[PDB]
Amino acid sequence: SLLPVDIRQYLAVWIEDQNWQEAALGSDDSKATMLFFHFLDQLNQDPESLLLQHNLRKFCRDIQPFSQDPTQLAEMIFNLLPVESQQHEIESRILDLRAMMEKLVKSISQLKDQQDVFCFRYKIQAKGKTPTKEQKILQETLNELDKRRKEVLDASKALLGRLTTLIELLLPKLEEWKAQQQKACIRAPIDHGLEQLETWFTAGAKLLFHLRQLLKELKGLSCLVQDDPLTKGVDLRNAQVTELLQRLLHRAFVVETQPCMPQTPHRPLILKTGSKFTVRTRLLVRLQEGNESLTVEVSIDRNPPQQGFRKFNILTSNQKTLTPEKGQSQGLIWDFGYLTLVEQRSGPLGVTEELHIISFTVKYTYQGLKQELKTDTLPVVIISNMNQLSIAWASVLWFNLLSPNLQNQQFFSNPPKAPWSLLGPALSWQFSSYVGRGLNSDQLSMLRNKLFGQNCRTEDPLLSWADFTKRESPPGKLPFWTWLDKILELVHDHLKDLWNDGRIMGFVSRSQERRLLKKTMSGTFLLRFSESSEGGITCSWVEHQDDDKVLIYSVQPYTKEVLQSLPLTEIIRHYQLLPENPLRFLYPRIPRDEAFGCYYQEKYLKHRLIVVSNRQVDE
Amino acid sequence: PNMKIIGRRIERIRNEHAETWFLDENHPYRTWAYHGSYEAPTQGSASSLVNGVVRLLSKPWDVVTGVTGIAMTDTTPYGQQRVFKEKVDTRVPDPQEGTRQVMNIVSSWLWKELGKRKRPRVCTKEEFINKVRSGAIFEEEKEWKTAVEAVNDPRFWALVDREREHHLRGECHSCVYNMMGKREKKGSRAIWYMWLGARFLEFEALGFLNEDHWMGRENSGGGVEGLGLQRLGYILEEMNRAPGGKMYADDTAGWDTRISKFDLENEALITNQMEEGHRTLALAVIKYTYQNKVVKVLRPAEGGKTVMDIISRQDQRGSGQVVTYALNTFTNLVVQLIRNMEAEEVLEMQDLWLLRKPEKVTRWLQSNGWDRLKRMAVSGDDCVVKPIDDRFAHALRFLNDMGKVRKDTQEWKPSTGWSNWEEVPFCSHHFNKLYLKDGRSIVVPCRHQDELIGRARVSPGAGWSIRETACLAKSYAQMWQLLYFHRRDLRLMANAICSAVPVDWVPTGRTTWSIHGKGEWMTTEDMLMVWNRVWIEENDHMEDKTPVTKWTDIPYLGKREDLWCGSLIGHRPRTTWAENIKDTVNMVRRIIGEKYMDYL
Ligand SMILES: [Zn+2]
Ligand SMILES: [Zn+2]
Repeated sequence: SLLPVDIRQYLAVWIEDQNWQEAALGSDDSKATMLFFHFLDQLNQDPESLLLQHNLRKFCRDIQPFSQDPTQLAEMIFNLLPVESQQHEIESRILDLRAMMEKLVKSISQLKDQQDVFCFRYKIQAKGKTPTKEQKILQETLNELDKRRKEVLDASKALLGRLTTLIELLLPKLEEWKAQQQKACIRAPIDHGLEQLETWFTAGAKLLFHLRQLLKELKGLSCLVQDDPLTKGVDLRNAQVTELLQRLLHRAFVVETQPCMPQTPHRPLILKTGSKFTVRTRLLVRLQEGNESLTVEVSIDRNPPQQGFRKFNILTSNQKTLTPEKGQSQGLIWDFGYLTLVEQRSGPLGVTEELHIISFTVKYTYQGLKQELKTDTLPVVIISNMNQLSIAWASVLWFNLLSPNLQNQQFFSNPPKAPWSLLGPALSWQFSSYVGRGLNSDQLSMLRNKLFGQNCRTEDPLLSWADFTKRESPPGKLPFWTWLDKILELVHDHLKDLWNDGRIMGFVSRSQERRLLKKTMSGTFLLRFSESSEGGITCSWVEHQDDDKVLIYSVQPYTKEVLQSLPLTEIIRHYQLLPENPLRFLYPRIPRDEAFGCYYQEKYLKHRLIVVSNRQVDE
Repeated sequence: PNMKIIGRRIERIRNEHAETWFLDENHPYRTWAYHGSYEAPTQGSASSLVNGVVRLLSKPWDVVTGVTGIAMTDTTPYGQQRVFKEKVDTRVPDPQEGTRQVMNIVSSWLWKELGKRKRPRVCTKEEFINKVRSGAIFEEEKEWKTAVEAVNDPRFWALVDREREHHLRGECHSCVYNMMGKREKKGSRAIWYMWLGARFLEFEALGFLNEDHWMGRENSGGGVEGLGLQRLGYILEEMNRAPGGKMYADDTAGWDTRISKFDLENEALITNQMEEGHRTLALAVIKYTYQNKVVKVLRPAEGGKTVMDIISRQDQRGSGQVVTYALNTFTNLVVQLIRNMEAEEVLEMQDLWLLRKPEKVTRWLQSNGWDRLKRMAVSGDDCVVKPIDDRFAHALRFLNDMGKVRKDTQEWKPSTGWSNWEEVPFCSHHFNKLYLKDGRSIVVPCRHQDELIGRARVSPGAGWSIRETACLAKSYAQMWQLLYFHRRDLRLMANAICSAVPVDWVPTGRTTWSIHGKGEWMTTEDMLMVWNRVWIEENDHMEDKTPVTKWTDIPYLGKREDLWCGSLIGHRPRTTWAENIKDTVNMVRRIIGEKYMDYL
């Protein structure tokens, strides 16, 4: 510690028992001065151990200037009383400059009184009938005022520097949250919220507006009775604080909740014409004048591409008004429901491959400061029928997983390839959000082999947009995304609890299926998703009939047409094949009635065969 | 430097600190005599200790610099060295031969006149035991705790007798000055004072000047020693009655620093009126303490450590000598007489070089001298004269040749006299004549409010304990009640502080340092009884001794003059302070105990 307060241990009980934090500041300096007096009262073994007895005296003199500013001594006592550490830095800087703001307020409050006593004593000297030595004492206290106001200007600049650093820290945090929300829209498991950013932005804004107020108060006082340079200095400080305030309010207006139809909460940024949707904008600066409401105006495609791009207008209204009472109750938030979209009756990209951007504008005003805040949502796709809901979702993912620039509506005119390191986890996120379980490494590697093949010697392969939505997947009559989406729908609607408890392998290759079912007892079966039929689950059990033979029976895949009137657990419960049940154990070694017993409720089919020769496989 | 006089002292204080003894070659002393140095602990502070009661009861004045900058005194070795370099390390050119001759004639005549009715005498120990108060700052290995303890101990008096025998044998081994500098903002002063025994030697040798009132107005005509601030205004008005020009109250810039070897030479002329043994003692004190002296002063050194230097000088005057005030008053009387003679054209410019007809100086002195004395009031370096005409304004040749240059005035510009005796400065005060409800007159001291409050805010640092602070605040409040009742804010603060401090207590001391602060406010007696005793009962200028009835009957001075002398009435913070005076006095009663009387 640079400050000298040695051997705190002797009077440690005293200092530890003291009320330093209460004496940091308060309604009465009297408590701090009482701490001073009784501290001195306290300050009053071998002599070699009593050598510091002299050192004490030094301290007892060093704090003599603190008898003029007792809050300074009490403040010394009170202040002396890792992936994300940036949160702590933000909060600590905010607290620091709040304390500095209190000190600056005290400085202004006493400078006003000093100027008032200067005027009160200049009136008398001007009323003197002599108009000379006391005039120079008056000029001396005037020079003291000049030095004080220079100190005030330097303190304001020291505040501006730290506030600038705080804003330069705060804005990147908000952009990081924007990227995290972009990931969260496409079903990534992220828990977030603008509450913390609200507190940070609002602390910064409150202190900026407070400084803006103090500068005006200062200027009015400063003139006393533009001759002083305090006018120019206050004007410069005011220009600077206004620059910082505008720089903050620029990004303080964001879209808290992206537009999403209430019919489909799971999939945002897909909007059907005529169907209402729900957007939500928030102003992170929770500062609102209690006498005037704030209105947000909505527009669609402010800068439409100049190409066959369909035009779209808004039915009903394009405004949300927030009264100050509601703004206090719920924060400065505009939640747009009942927003409907309609095409204006009047290229190579499909209907689901064109992107639209919904923008919002506010005329914000607080403490005389006015500014127009503008922000727009993530790009959106507009469908004509719900039968596009699936494929249109493939347009959302591919953007929010790979678009660098979010203002790119020409994204699918030249779509980039999705690396597997990004696409795999997203395919996992889909299941994770929509249904209980995600995708583990085995099923993800199965999908990787299905998309790229076992030969791929390139780490993190790139999947083409055409190979993801348009090119068909070889084993079946469905492209990869449509097939996986129908699988997701099948799991959610008919296999949710089965998929949650891990009773379903799901994505295993035919070859891997045989490899796993070779070294198991007859009657062991898997539940895997059919790569040939659209949205179908198939069951495959192995049987050994000869020393060299291992037959793998499979069932014709069960789709929604069968599972709507007969659950899969009941089919496994009573397969009744010609007549003992061939499904004896679920892989690896769980009894068939045990792995599905909890799903059984109280109160034909077709098969296929693939024979694996034991020894020709053993080669 | 006459080493045969200071050598033993230098060597003794060298042997006291021989481990760190060294001879610095980078000392900033140009007019003094450097003899060595030694490391010493740092002392003092960059700012004085502030009283709690005053700061909490004078909330509005926290903003005006007039009561704050006065407490911003740094007694740290850096400030002490700066004050020494600026104020003390100066060299006065010797006056011309005729000037010194005139000085000798006037000084001899004045010493004879002050002794026409008085005879110098010894001063016993009992007198000194009385005068000592409840520093004893020793400079060598024999050290004490306080002066009242050392003065009652026999070993102290034996240690003093040893040095007395040394003075009788022509040697000197203990009388060493200790200088403490004090830097302001301005009026930064250096303080000299020897240890208790050397000052007692000074006392026994020369204190008859003080104890026998050799500088009193009765015996000196021009002096004012003994009179309090409650009578100097009467002195000034009675001076105003006499015919002549304006009244002049010029101040000498660093009076103590300007006293030459010839001033001390002409002050030592009083040795011709003392008995032979008294003469031995007093001549020893003069030549081993006044005309030859060694001082110890701190100076900052490298590494944060402070080093005390042992320095020596011959022709100057210290501050804490037992008889420094009397000799200062004497020399100032001689100065004013010489300037009067120059003004009346008795002394011309050619008498500066060599006084050709010295009788013209004696004749004047015998025909007019005493009269001029009656037309002047001299308290040490401070003085107010009323000459026979205004030629006194431009009688400057002998004043400047003696080195007594005037403060805040060009060297050869005529002085400015006051036509109104209620505006003339005397002892940092002016004096105003105000009337009671009986129509009777009262001349009363007054000064600016800012200094009166700032001097009340400081604490010596030896009264750090809260009890000391409270008792000293009561001292200041009752001093205001007795001397500055005519001020609105001071009356309010006095009635507030006396109500905040417990009534049964006794006040500490140190309200003022002027010899005119007699200290009648240090008693628990009813302050109105003290006021009546000082202003009506024992007042020789008050004929009708009819008493007053209460402080509500005490006259404030006029509002306009009050506002002019630093008042704050009518100010919004002042009015809010007066309104919340009850809140503040009750909050100040708290953190102490006890406020047994409400004076509001
Ligand atoms: Zn001596
Ligand atoms: Zn006055």
